[PDB]
Amino acid sequence: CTLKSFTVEKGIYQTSNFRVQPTESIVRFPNITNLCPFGEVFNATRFASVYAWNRKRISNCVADYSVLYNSASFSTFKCYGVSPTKLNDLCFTNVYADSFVIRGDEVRQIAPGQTGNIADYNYKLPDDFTGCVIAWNSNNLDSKVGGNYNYLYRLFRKSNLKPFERDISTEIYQAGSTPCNGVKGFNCYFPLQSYGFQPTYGVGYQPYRVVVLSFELLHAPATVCGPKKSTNLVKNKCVNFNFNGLTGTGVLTESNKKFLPFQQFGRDIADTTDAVRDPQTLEILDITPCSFGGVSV
Amino acid sequence: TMSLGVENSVAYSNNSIAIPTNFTISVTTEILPVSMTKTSVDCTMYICGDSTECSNLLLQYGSFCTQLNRALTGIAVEQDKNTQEVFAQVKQIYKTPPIKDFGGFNFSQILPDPSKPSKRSFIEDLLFNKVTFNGLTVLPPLLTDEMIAQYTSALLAGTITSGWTFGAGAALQIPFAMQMAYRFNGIGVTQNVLYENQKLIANQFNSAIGKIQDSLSSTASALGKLQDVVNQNAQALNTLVKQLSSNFGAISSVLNDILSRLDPPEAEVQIDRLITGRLQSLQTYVTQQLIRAAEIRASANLAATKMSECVLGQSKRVDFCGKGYHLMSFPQSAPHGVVFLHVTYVPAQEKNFTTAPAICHDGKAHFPREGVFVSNGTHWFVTQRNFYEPQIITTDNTFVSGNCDVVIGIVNNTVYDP
Amino acid sequence: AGCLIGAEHVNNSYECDIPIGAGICASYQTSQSIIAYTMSLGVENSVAYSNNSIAIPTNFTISVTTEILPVSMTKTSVDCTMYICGD
Amino acid sequence: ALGKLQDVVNQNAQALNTLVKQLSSNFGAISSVLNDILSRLDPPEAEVQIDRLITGRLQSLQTYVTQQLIRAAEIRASANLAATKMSECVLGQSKRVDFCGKGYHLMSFPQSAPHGVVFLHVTYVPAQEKNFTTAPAICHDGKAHFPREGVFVSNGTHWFVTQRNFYEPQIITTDNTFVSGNCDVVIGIVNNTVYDPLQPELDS
Amino acid sequence: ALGKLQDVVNQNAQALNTLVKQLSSNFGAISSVLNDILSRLDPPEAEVQ
Ligand SMILES: *[C@@H]1O[C@H](CO)[C@@H](O[C@@H]2O[C@H](CO)[C@@H](O)[C@H](O)[C@H]2NC(C)=O)[C@H](O)[C@H]1NC(C)=O
Ligand SMILES: *[C@@H]1O[C@H](CO)[C@@H](O[C@@H]2O[C@H](CO)[C@@H](O)[C@H](O)[C@H]2NC(C)=O)[C@H](O)[C@H]1NC(C)=O
Ligand SMILES: *[C@@H]1O[C@H](CO)[C@@H](O[C@@H]2O[C@H](CO)[C@@H](O)[C@H](O)[C@H]2NC(C)=O)[C@H](O)[C@H]1NC(C)=O
Ligand SMILES: *[C@@H]1O[C@H](CO)[C@@H](O[C@@H]2O[C@H](CO)[C@@H](O)[C@H](O)[C@H]2NC(C)=O)[C@H](O)[C@H]1NC(C)=O
Ligand SMILES: *[C@@H]1O[C@H](CO)[C@@H](O[C@@H]2O[C@H](CO)[C@@H](O)[C@H](O)[C@H]2NC(C)=O)[C@H](O)[C@H]1NC(C)=O
Ligand SMILES: *[C@@H]1O[C@H](CO)[C@@H](O[C@@H]2O[C@H](CO)[C@@H](O)[C@H](O)[C@H]2NC(C)=O)[C@H](O)[C@H]1NC(C)=O
Ligand SMILES: *[C@@H]1O[C@H](CO)[C@@H](O[C@@H]2O[C@H](CO)[C@@H](O)[C@H](O)[C@H]2NC(C)=O)[C@H](O)[C@H]1NC(C)=O
Ligand SMILES: *[C@@H]1O[C@H](CO)[C@@H](O)[C@H](O)[C@H]1NC(C)=O
Ligand SMILES: *[C@@H]1O[C@H](CO)[C@@H](O)[C@H](O)[C@H]1NC(C)=O
Ligand SMILES: *[C@@H]1O[C@H](CO)[C@@H](O)[C@H](O)[C@H]1NC(C)=O
Ligand SMILES: *[C@@H]1O[C@H](CO)[C@@H](O)[C@H](O)[C@H]1NC(C)=O
Ligand SMILES: *[C@@H]1O[C@H](CO)[C@@H](O)[C@H](O)[C@H]1NC(C)=O
Ligand SMILES: *[C@@H]1O[C@H](CO)[C@@H](O)[C@H](O)[C@H]1NC(C)=O
Ligand SMILES: *[C@@H]1O[C@H](CO)[C@@H](O)[C@H](O)[C@H]1NC(C)=O
Repeated sequence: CTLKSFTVEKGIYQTSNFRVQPTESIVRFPNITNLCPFGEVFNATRFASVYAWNRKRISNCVADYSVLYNSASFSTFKCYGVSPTKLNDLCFTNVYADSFVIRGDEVRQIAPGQTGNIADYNYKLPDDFTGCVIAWNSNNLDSKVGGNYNYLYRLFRKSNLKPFERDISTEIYQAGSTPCNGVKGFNCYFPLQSYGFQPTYGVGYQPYRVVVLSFELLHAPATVCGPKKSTNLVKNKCVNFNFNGLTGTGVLTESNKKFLPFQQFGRDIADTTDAVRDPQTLEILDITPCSFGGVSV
Repeated sequence: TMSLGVENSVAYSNNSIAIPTNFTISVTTEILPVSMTKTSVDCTMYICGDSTECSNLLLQYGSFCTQLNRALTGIAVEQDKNTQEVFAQVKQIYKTPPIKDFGGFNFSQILPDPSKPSKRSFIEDLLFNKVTFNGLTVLPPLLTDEMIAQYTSALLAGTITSGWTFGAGAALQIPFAMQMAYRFNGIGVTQNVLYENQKLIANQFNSAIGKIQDSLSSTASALGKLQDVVNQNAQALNTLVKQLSSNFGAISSVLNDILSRLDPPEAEVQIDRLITGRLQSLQTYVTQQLIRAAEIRASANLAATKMSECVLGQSKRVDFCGKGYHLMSFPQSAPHGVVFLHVTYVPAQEKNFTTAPAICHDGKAHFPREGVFVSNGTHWFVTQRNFYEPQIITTDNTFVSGNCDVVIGIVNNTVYDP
Repeated sequence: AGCLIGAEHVNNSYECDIPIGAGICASYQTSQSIIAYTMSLGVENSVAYSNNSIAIPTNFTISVTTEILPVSMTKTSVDCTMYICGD
Repeated sequence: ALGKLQDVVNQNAQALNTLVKQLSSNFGAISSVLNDILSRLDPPEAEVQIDRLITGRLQSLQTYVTQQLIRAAEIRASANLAATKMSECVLGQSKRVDFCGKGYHLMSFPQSAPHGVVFLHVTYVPAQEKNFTTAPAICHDGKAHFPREGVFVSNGTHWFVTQRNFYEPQIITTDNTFVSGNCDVVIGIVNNTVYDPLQPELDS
Repeated sequence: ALGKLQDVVNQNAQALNTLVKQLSSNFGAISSVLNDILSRLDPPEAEVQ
């Protein structure tokens, strides 16, 4: 079939590839014992203003993301670089939860590369942003009958914000060449504008609570993981191992490599993890690809 | 401003000839790549290593991977063919006699060393000492280095023992000093010169071989031609491997990260970019490899031609088997290549003489059968062109043609009648 | 070169018929079966060399050998637009 | 017999077949048939798929042209070799070893072949060699004698001078040989008589 | 008679010219001039082109 004929001439022909398919899968996560405090982010009584968007750092905990994406309480749930259903299988070095309140019409502006008042002077996402934007209608909470003025957005700025940059200055914007010296007046504007949410507003102006999860997958040891249990350590066998999210296939063996205590893994010329430190029992394991090669007839 | 050589005004005139009175035996090294590393790439593993969804997406490109694999297979078979053609030029395996009675010539350092486990000579040991998981595999060469050494040894033995007869047909033994006499005749030197300076010639050859040994032992940049090739190959593979770290617009350069991070509808979008980038990189690598293989094939054809025309024969082509009048050559196997030790004859010490195109004896114009007429100031002799050996101008040294009213520069001298 | 399965290793040495690698080749020989062996490099032949012996041909043969060289190939043309945007 | 020509033909056929078969690849489009897309889609949506099809087919064509260029370079090299051989083996007698066949080249005959050429190399091959005892020179009257052309041989008792590539022994005379110096230098010189053709004529 | 040389020269020239002319192709972008894209579109829409 390789020669596409009902006749094979005398010779040797490379027909397929041989692989010692892995016998079993190995999961090795650190002995982590902390739950991620996502309640104080997704369950806060009062979210911060978009111009002073609140940021919380999540590290050294396990989060069951099934609850998050199985929830029907969200109107926007868009993950860029990632999917809601897969977070439970992963370990991340760090997560950032940025929370604030905007209006519905501005929700579209919270995305990588979006342009707008919010994306320009209030909160900017990078184009290579990896994470999830989760927004839900908070009309029942952030809307006052007389108008809620606790939420302010920056409407005047000299230049657009860098990604993940916060500016909380209340300095009077000087639209012209005449200095303002902290006095409101002609060509002198207060940069912060109140939303004034009211229950009678339309969907495009009702308050929306937005939480942006930024998952960072660096080379550093992972500290935020899903609810995944680690299996037993199998050596001298072809396995499908997973060390703190570092998935791979090979043979794990005890190694005489003298890792310094701060060191967690060693690489090869091809940036391939030649050895790892087991996250639970801090031993050094050599990783060697099981077996493979051409098959000739 | 660099100097172009040393300037030199030749002492040219219409009756002056410079003739060598001595000579030297030069052994020079020429190094030719013969083959490159036979590399195969699992296109599907390279692009979609162990990923079924990525392989399914990759199927959309038809037969791109299979023709890349075909190209690499052709390259590897071509490397094998190049080695075969360069080294398998001898029908039988000739082994030199235990008694090394070669007229003083010493081939100990180019002949295989029995002590070494491989049939490898001292110089080849120097040569081999000097030159130094993502679907990427290296196929071993068909002929082992020991086999190439065996071929080289057979070639050397046949050359030493039979001259150029074994290249044409059956090896006809001949004393090596008489073979050097034959080659002296071939370059235009009378063979009595070889016999009368046999010790000097042998000592010069041994000295040149020892100097070759010293140069190899000391300086390694000479083999750069081979090493260069290796480096190029290495570099390409490095490049290929490094491309797997490029996101090409995808969120990540790791397929496992995307698959464990993205749903199939979203995962496929990212995987497509990686497939595109890695496919383009593979195409680039295969193309440049084809070009380099073409270059190597040209080099190997040159090397096979040189083996034929310098080792199995004595070439009259200028500067094809080294600089100077070629005497012979000896092959030495090298990693992925070959080395030729060209033994050439270089005139060394030249004297000025007065010369004439012909000579008048009895109104007839006499011209040399072989050689040239010279004068040492008062007496006229006739000597062979490439070595000063004056002789009495007789009727056996010369031949008559016409009279003396035609030749421009003809001179008067007695032509002896034996 | 790897692991060979289904070929009977043989201590004899013959010419390379199917190259396997590292000097190992395979043939189909006798009840025939596939055999693997280290290839023979030509017939070995020591020249009867000495310092006073010469071998001289008393006869000859006229050989006519065939060499074949490609000279040209088929002159192909592709209308790029027709190939990409046929009509 | 003409495996090399059939190889070129097969290579070209394979290349063309690949080029054609690539027209069946969707390259990410709904269909690989342009007429299905145009008969199914409006221009705003049709153009999107047509762009993918164009990209894929253009890449394929570039690959084919590059491969053809390389193969053409190889063919040009082969043909240059062929013309050189035609000249040096048919229009003349070559001294290059193995350039016009194995053996001492006598002549060559061209024969046209499909897209190629065949050379019939007539060569001379020594057939039946025999052992002899040889000496670099000979001493007759304190003078060392060397063959003008050929080599000295001995059949066991007598010494002759024969041409180097054919055994035609001849009596060693002053016309077969030439003198150079004395016999205190040559290594391996043997004692033998060098006949003088003039001596019997003068004596008689 | 010097065509063998001139052609080579021409070849090289041709190639360079082609290269230069390729900078005048949109390849699907709204313009073949980069400054026009940069001077008229914001970075998010500039990057696409
Ligand atoms: C030709 O040159 C060689 C050198 O290559 C001469 O041999 C040298 O002669 C000198 C003085 O006679 C000695 O000191 C050297 O030791 C010799 N070297 C070797 C390698 O023999 C030779 O004498 C020269 N002959 C003529 C006629 O000029
Ligand atoms: C050929 O050359 C080799 C080395 O150049 C000679 O071997 C040397 O022999 C001497 C004794 O004469 C020893 O002292 C050296 O140690 C040897 N060196 C090596 C590297 O083996 C060899 O003798 C020469 N051939 C002949 C016939 O003399
Ligand atoms: C030119 O050569 C001739 C012959 O070789 C020289 O004449 C001989 O010179 C030597 C001394 O060097 C004498 O012993 C011989 O008797 C001379 N022979 C004859 C026939 O006269 C001559 O001297 C050389 N001249 C130069 C300028 O070198
Ligand atoms: C070589 O010798 C011949 C004769 O041996 C010279 O020819 C003479 O030339 C002169 C002047 O040209 C005449 O007067 C004589 O009559 C010639 N001799 C004869 C016998 O005819 C010739 O000139 C000599 N060559 C040189 C260069 O001097
Ligand atoms: C050289 O070899 C040729 C054959 O290549 C010999 O010719 C043969 O001679 C035998 C006996 O005389 C005949 O039976 C054959 O028919 C001949 N063959 C041909 C092709 O003519 C020739 O005799 C040999 N010569 C010597 C001196 O050995
Ligand atoms: C070497 O050759 C010589 C010359 O042919 C042989 O001597 C001749 O032998 C034949 C044999 O029939 C006689 O008829 C001649 O009369 C001999 N001539 C002379 C001058 O001796 C000699 O026999 C040969 N030797 C060998 C061993 O073959
Ligand atoms: C070749 O012949 C010469 C002379 O016919 C031999 O030289 C003689 O050698 C013997 C033994 O040493 C001396 O006693 C004579 O005086 C030498 N003769 C002359 C004229 O010098 C030579 O030995 C012979 N060679 C062989 C190999 O037999
Ligand atoms: C966690 O660590 C403790 C020691 O700190 C160890 O005794 C325990 O078995 C570990 N638990 C798991 C589930 O690995
Ligand atoms: C948010 O609050 C509700 C009600 O208290 C609770 O049921 C839910 O689990 C909380 N979500 C998280 C992520 O803690
Ligand atoms: C030959 O003589 C000329 C005469 O001036 C001289 O210049 C030249 O150097 C001489 N040649 C050699 C090789 O010495
Ligand atoms: C060499 O040239 C000179 C003039 O340059 C001339 O007088 C002389 O006759 C020439 N010699 C010969 C042999 O022609
Ligand atoms: C080949 O010979 C070796 C000894 O040299 C022996 O051990 C081996 O069994 C032999 N194999 C066969 C198949 O005869
Ligand atoms: C040449 O002589 C030797 C003597 O030992 C002999 O063994 C050999 O067979 C002879 N050559 C031929 C071709 O017969
Ligand atoms: C040839 O070699 C033998 C080997 O013992 C030696 O006796 C003989 O003298 C050598 N002949 C010459 C001319 O060197």
